[PDB]
Amino acid sequence: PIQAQQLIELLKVHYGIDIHTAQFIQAFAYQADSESKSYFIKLKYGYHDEINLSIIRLLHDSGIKEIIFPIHTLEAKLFQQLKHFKIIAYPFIHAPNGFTQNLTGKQWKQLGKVLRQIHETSVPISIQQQLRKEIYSPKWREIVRSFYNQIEFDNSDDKLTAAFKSFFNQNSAAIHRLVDTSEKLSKKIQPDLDKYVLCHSDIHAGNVLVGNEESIYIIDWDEPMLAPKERDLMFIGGGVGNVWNKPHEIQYFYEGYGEINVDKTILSYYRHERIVEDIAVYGQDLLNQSRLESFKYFKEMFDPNNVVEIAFATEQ
Ligand SMILES: Nc1ncnc2c1ncn2[C@@H]1O[C@H](COP(=O)(O)O)[C@@H](O)[C@H]1O
Ligand code: NI
Repeated sequence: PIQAQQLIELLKVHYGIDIHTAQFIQAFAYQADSESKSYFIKLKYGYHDEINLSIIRLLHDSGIKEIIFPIHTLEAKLFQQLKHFKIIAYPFIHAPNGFTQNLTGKQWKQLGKVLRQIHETSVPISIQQQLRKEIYSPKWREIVRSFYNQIEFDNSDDKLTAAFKSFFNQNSAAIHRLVDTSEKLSKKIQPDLDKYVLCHSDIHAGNVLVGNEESIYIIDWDEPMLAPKERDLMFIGGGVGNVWNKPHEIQYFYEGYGEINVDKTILSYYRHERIVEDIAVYGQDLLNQSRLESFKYFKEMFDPNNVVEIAFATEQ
């Protein structure tokens, strides 16, 4: 939570960079410009998810360009824990995401090609033991069920808490189905750890910086995992963010992927499941500044042509 001069010194110290500016972008981040090059920094409190930087190494090694690589510290490292802590510099990519920038059909093909490399990238048996495995935890559903009961009129509510409690009832049917379906389809999947692949676990329009020309980047590798490829492929046609829902695009994607057979059941299951999770996530939050957003997003999940519909509409 520091300010320019503070940060400006750390970079000059640990990275050797001579930046004159270090704005802040409302774990924190800033756009620290140099005399010639712009950077994107990440200050993260407490040492966490080191189980991320691995994959970036493994991927950069795999020679996948669509992965923004960190900048080296004088110590020749990718970060600057500085006594347990953590700093991460990245060059600055002036580019909007799929929530702003639409992918040209061509670019879609390229997203197909990189998701495939990633899905075909072998994982060091060692690194494989730190990544999480898809076990179909009935956790999430239990968190949403604990909500059926949690809706009662308690004056000690709030203008915002009421609304959610309301809207949730105003859509109880849909939800139970999402839960009950995410429950039934799990009961049709026979875990096959022999097919699990290195999946980016949340690859929606929000995590693809759609640059110019014909260069794109895939980001946020905080929670990569080993699972049925459909874990990622489900986002193609997903509708997350009220985008990536045009069927004519699902084609451009798989043309850069390859037609490797797709288990429509893991695809359906994962589609209801991610919702249940958000409902359980945005949910448990609305029961302090994100509560305003966690409800705006929560409600969009039910708007025309968004994840909830696409989940119930068998368009696979
Ligand atoms: N290297 C970068 N350059 C510019 N913006 C970035 C960079 N990495 C991440 N971002 C921004 O941060 C948002 C969330 O990404 P993440 O910080 O990886 O969760 C993206 O929507 C981008 O707007
Ligand atoms: Ni490189």
